[PDB]
Amino acid sequence: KPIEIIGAPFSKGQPRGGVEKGPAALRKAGLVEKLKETEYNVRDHGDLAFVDVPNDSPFQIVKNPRSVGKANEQLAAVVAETQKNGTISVVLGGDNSMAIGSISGHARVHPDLCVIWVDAHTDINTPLTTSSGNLHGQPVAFLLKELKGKFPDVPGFSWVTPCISAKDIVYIGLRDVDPGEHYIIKTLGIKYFSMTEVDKLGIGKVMEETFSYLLGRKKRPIHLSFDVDGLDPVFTPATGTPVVGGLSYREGLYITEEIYKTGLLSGLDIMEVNPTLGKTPEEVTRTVNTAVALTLSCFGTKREGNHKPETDYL
Amino acid sequence: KPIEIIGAPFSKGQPRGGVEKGPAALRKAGLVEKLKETEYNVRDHGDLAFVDVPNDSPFQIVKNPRSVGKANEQLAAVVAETQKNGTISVVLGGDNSMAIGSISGHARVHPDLCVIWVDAHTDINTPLTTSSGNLHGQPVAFLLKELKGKFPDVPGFSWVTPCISAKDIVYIGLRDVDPGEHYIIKTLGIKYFSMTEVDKLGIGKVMEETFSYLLGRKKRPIHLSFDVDGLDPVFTPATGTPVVGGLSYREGLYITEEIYKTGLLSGLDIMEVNPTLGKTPEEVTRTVNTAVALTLSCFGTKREGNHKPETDYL
Amino acid sequence: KPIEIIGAPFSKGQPRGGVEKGPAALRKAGLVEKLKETEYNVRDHGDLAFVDVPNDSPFQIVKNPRSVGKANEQLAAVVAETQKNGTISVVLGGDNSMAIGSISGHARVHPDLCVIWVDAHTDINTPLTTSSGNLHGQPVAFLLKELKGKFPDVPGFSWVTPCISAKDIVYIGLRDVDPGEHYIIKTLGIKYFSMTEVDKLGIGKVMEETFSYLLGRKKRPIHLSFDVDGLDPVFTPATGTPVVGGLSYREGLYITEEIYKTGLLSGLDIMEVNPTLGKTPEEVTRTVNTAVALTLSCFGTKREGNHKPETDYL
Ligand SMILES: [Mn+2]
Ligand SMILES: [Mn+2]
Ligand SMILES: [Mn+2]
Ligand SMILES: [Mn+2]
Ligand SMILES: [Mn+2]
Ligand SMILES: [Mn+2]
Repeated sequence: KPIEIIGAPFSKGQPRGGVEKGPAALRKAGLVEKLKETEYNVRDHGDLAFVDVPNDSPFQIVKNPRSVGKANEQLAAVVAETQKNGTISVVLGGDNSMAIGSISGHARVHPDLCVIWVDAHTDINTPLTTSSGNLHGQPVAFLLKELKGKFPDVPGFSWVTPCISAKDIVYIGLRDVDPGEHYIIKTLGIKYFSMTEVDKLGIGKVMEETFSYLLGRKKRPIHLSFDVDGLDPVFTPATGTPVVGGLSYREGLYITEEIYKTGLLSGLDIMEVNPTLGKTPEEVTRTVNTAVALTLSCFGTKREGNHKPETDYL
Repeated sequence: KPIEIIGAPFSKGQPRGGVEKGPAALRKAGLVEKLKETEYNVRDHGDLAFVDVPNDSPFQIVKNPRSVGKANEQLAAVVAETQKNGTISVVLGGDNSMAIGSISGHARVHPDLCVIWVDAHTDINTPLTTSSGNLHGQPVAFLLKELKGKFPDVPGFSWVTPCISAKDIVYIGLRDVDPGEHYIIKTLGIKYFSMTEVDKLGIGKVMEETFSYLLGRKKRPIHLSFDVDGLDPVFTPATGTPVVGGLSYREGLYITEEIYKTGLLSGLDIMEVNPTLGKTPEEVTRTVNTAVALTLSCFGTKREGNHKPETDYL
Repeated sequence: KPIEIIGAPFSKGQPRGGVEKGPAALRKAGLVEKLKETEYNVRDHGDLAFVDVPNDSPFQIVKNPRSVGKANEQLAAVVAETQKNGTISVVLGGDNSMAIGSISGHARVHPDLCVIWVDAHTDINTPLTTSSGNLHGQPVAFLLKELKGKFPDVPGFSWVTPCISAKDIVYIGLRDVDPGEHYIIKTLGIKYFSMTEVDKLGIGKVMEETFSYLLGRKKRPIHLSFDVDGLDPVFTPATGTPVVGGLSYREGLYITEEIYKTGLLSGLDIMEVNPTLGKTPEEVTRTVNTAVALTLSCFGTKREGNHKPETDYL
């Protein structure tokens, strides 16, 4: 299968500059060279150039609505184009708002896809529930078909068309949810595994259940959106919103290993890696490294070892 | 339900001064302001003033028997008074010897209560088994009805009346027990889950079993005595006796989340937080913070999120 | 049962000097004095003196073949001698190459023994698969009967005689395996539990299964070879090849506790503790300490507590 890496150096989805440096950091750490050594064909598309919208005035509380809106429409066009050529897309964030474009362009080709969202946050705040106007916490609000018409039309997002429903998305790692958000997921009935559920069942049971829930009936493509702040701050500290009590390096790799074994991975997002939020040069390498490990794991790398087929090592 | 915080700035239960600063540290971190934001009514009673007994001579090996004895009789009177007004009591330690008063005053109103003890130690050393004379490691020895008359009468504790039996107390987190103690719990048959049991069954199974064991038949009030050194030193380092291989931040929050879901929480002790034993200013904030989190969790705060009933966030 | 500690201050199995200091560090930390306080009889044999072979030229890629070969033949003679006197042997590494002699001498008395290998590596590289010539990553290649004749005869190992087969060895903790190695274990069908298997089943299930696999039919002696780098670098950092995502202090103590409960422990290796690779004096004490804890756990020490039989502590 072919792989294409698409860099999205965007940070207008939140107040913390530096996230747009994520893609460069992940390459510097050799992400693309390490993927070539797997069983997949890899091509690096490069970084999209995002045009900054002049006089992008705030729409009520939301900030940079036109800049974030345009950025995502441009990304969505690239993802669909590549998805079309029969290739698995790999999106390197900046901030989580880029999830809008990524999933949108993906669904245009595979409208029957399912989303697995690993994050410490649900990011399902609408333009009216948000205490802040940062769009990195509203990504899933622009994608749900059960939320369409539940909030005004934001300047720059007219092109967006709800592509997935509450029943097509499972959350793993939740531990810092806002009131309005916890309301939306209880109301719409979204399947989720917060940290208490992981603690209760174990990572194994969790993955065994998210699959039967999504792939139980039909076998459809999988889009994995991975917010680096889903793992515990001790593992991925260089991020804008770290929260204690997260998934461990081991649990993170287990998820991806199980997702690889399905053979259905079609889309991937490595979001929120902010190289500038490292307290020490090493806290940044730690973050960059585990993110790289999570991507290599998604494409074949196992902890038990790997060896080439038809080669007699003895 | 109403909540009342009672501060017990006492440290005579052991040689390490500084524990009496625990209550002040927990307030400074905003414990009381954060509880008001829950669904409970909160009132801060303040800190009890403990009269130091002059010429409090050692009773054989035990130290400060009259000072610790008086301190606890004074606490027991406050707890019963507040328990009486139909309020859940929240005791902020100093040292673990204050468990005596806390549980005593509690049982006077609810003689049919059960105790869940989270700690790395059993603290069931009697005045004769103790290698040290510190009374913070003898709290549960003054409360058991199966131990009454098994050790002389210590000056200052004549008012104490055994209020619970071996079958009414479950230990979770045990990993540093003395020989004499491990004997007393095997003899009296106390239900316990040491770290090996947690590792074997998982935090979920552990809680599922402590409940059926205690609440299986009758539904009685629950008294949670939480010794901060039950969590691993990496999470709660500012304590007098840290021991590697403890419960994790996640497991700690799971316990309380399950205890909240019962609706039976009637008493609470946050013991052994010693602000002065922090190697760095941050090791102390880490300890204070997780302790605060454990108390908010006990009263409704969930990791999956919380939202106010009857409010339409959409 | 009697115990005999044998020190193997050897480091020729790899490029990192300092490992030969392991045995001294573990004694300094009081390993022998703490074992005497258990229910076992302990005798300290001392450290073997290893003669350095002059002009020990490299055999193709392998380094120090004659020095490592001789060292192990000398160790195997001591282990068999002591095993013969009906005593459990305890080998204190240097490097993992000393596993050759240790297991060899052991099997000479108990040819029906089984091996439990706790390590982050399989160390089953043959003289032809190794990317490096270091023999610490080839120990298991000189012991398997299914590999005999699959690689030339290395100078210094003519005395070695394959003593165990693929079906008699279980690996726990794998997470950094070379291609050729992962090939050998898939081909020969070696039973293993890498980190993903531990994550999936839990330490309890893992131990429950390694036992039924090995002791299911016949009850045979157990040889536990423990490579300190099997535990996560946060617990045992002073080692030549640390790898993130390992077993925890708790899991490590659980394994040994279960192994003790079998009553079949006959051999023990505490390998790869390198006192000189500590970044700080404390990273070395942390390593030394957990290793000491693992050995005391192997011989009776439980986390739930221990008390002497026939003594009435009340
Ligand atoms: Mn997030
Ligand atoms: Mn997110
Ligand atoms: Mn205590
Ligand atoms: Mn304690
Ligand atoms: Mn090894
Ligand atoms: Mn190793």
